[PDB]
Amino acid sequence: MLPWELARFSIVKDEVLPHFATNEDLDLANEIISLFKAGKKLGEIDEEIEYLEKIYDHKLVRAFVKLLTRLCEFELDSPIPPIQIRRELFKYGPVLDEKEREDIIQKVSKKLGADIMRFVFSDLDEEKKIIKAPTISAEDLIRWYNLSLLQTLLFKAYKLTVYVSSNWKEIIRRAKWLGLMYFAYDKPLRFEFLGPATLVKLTEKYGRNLAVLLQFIISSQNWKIEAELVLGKKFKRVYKLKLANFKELKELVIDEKRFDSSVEEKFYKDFTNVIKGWKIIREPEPLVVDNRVFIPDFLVEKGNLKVYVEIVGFWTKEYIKEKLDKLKKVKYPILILLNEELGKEKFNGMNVITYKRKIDISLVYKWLRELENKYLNEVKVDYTISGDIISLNEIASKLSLPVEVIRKNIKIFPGYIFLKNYYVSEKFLEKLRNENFDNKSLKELVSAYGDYIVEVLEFLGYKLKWQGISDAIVIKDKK
Amino acid sequence: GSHMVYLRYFKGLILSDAYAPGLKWSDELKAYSALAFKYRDVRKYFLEKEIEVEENVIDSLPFPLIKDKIELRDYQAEAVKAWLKEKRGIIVLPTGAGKTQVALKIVSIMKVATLIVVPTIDLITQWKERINKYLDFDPGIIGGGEDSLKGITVITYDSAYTRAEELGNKFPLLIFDEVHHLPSEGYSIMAQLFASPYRLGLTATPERDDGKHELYPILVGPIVYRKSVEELAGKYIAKYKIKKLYVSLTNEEKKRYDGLRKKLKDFLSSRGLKLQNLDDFHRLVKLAAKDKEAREALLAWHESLNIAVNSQSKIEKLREILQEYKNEKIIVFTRDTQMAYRISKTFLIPVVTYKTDKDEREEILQKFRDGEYRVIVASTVFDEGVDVPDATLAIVMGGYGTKRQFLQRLGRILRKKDKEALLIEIVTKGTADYRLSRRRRE
Ligand SMILES: [Cl-]
Ligand SMILES: [Cl-]
Ligand SMILES: [Cl-]
Repeated sequence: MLPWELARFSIVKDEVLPHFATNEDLDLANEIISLFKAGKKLGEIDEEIEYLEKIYDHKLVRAFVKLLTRLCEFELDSPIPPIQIRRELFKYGPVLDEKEREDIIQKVSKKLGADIMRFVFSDLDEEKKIIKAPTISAEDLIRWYNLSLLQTLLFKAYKLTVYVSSNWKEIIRRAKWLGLMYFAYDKPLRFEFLGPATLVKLTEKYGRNLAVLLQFIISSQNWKIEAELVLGKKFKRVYKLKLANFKELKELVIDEKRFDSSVEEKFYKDFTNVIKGWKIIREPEPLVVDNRVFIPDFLVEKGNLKVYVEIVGFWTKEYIKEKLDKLKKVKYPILILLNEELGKEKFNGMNVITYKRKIDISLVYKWLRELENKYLNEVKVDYTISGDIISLNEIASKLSLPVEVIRKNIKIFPGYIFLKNYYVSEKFLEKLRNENFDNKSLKELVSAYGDYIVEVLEFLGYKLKWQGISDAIVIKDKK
Repeated sequence: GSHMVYLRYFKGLILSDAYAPGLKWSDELKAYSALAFKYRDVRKYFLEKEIEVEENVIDSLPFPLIKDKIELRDYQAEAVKAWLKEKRGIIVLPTGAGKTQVALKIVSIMKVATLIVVPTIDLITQWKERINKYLDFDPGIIGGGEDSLKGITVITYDSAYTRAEELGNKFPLLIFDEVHHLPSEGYSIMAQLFASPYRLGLTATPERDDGKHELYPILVGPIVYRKSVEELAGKYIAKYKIKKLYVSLTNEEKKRYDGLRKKLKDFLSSRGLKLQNLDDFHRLVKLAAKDKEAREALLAWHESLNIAVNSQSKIEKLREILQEYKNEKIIVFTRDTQMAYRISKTFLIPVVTYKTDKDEREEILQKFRDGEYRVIVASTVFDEGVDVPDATLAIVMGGYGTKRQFLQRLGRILRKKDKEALLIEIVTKGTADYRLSRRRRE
């Protein structure tokens, strides 16, 4: 909310060095604070500070004035719309003598029933009047500047990396509350929030959100952040804004700590009742693929199947696209819920369910039930305790089912290893290695053990003959 | 059949199946073609050679219903009839002689859609008003934040150039107020992009130091009637009367005025007192960075000139003049904006600042033009407010100084009216009069 035309900073190499206020700027801070005393027009504050606009930096002077004004309390608006006061009052044209002037004031003051003179220009900021003087110290004015300036540069940020180690849990769901757009990584454990440069229409409200999350990060024992600012019209170029555990930063905005969301808490609830086939976990453990954390909102489970769900705050075409492609290495289905905002026709996706104001558990099911109707390929759970060995045909024989349906649905059991066309308990196989038959032929010795050649083949087997029975040159050997 | 040649307009150009003097084939355009302005002479060519055309060039806007409320003077009526023989060329008169009336009478005669192109925004206001009074029609505007396209339209030279292809074939008549700007390298192309056959030029200074005014015959036409100021020197207001009154400070003001002034006389002289030199002024500024008493020194100097510029006597002098001239509408100019509110609150007259809602400003201006309000205050400091309404008298109070550019605009904005104008300027006889009156600047 501080104007760009008032942002003052410097550039060396690839870093944007902000011209923060120091204690060299206290005489300045004092003289301006001294001027905001009760019963004074701030329009005439602008005339007073002209001489200070010359002796110091005009960007620093005005920026203080705007900040102090914001914390003053003024006479509230007139009971009559000031446009109509002037329309009715100025009807008598030029009136010269004070007694006729005194007549006309009384005349319309009765016609409208209020003190015309005190309110005639109440709507114009020039003709305001300070009732409660600001209570800011000349020193807290300087820290509050250095945060207003800090939040101003960030408002033109490509992205914003927040390096965090201990406060990992809190700042995330607060950002999720605030509805930001971001990618998380695990090499330094950073969060690369998308800066308000990405948004276009509601950027002023997005940047205010990011501005809120910043404030929670500065009020900590140790913190580090890096923002990317894109500067230049004819010759654009990215610069760095690095700042870590900085001192001069005090906020005079109260966020009111609403500490809950209207759509988020309505999501965890609306699903618990209207979709009972699934048993949802509140906050899945953070998945990490390719040194990057992909925090999902919640995971839902229809028995064996488990899918991740994430409801997003702010949307943009490139963000969802980049995310699902990044989550294309998640090895599990996902569903993403997006608030109805500027971005249109963004719900035309496999995971895109675009809500409007709150969570509609109804619309989730039509996809949630579609993903299991689409998984209509018969997979029947089966157990096998090997007598000596388990046969796939045997597993088919017991079940009174054709062999094929088992062959398609082959399952892996922690007990055994699957040599083709059979199973073998890993204890039975580990001992059969100690048997240690070097080479054989004619398949006569296979009958004594009575299993498949598949078991023999895995350890040390080779054959140069396709035929098995009454088949010449059958022989297996180690070499 | 094969006895019809095509002649069409296309994005500022003229296109044709058959050759004509001025055209040149384009493989890119697949026709003989040139810029749109050659439309008039090519049409007459084809017509003279008795060649049948399928003409599609001018897609006119409808010429509206008007009432000609204009009764010209002798030389003015000679001006219209001079242009009418060829319907192309530059009329030349000095300021106030009625260049607008000459044009708007031609408008009433031609009865074709007309675009009127003007250099500045102050001129859009003048032209808009005069088309309402003299033709009883509110014209469309392209410029000044306004985008309306009507049978009669006022437009800037810049918007004209920006939109030339869009509007090239829409107005048969084309007026260029202040035409000497037209030969400039940029507007040269702007002129050529319109197909308009009938084109009028108006100027008091037809001649151009660049020598580029030799482009007139190919862009608008030659000068068709000229009279110098001496050549007629009558039947129009020949100047605006300036009166520069000085008023003395208040008893209570003069006291604090000198005391602060004497506190500087002692301190500034104590260490390096050099004045009226700009380099010395920054010397005090650089010193005041660290010295607490040096900043106070510069504070008092500002406080002294402030007590001068905003002298409550200057307001008291306004009551005298407003009382003593009540024949017609008066417009008070003040550089300062908070000081303008004083004038409003005291005399119960409407104020206009740069931060005034366009809705409000419309009321305060349209009621002024109508004649519900008699006297109005204005403060054109930051957002330069063009001298929107014409009147009989204007008071300027800018004590520290008036931009002669700004000062001269008030003259020309008043000069065009048919009645003599009076311009008062109230300077306080204190620091303002002592420092501003040193250099005459005439
Ligand atoms: Cl050809
Ligand atoms: Cl020449
Ligand atoms: Cl000087």
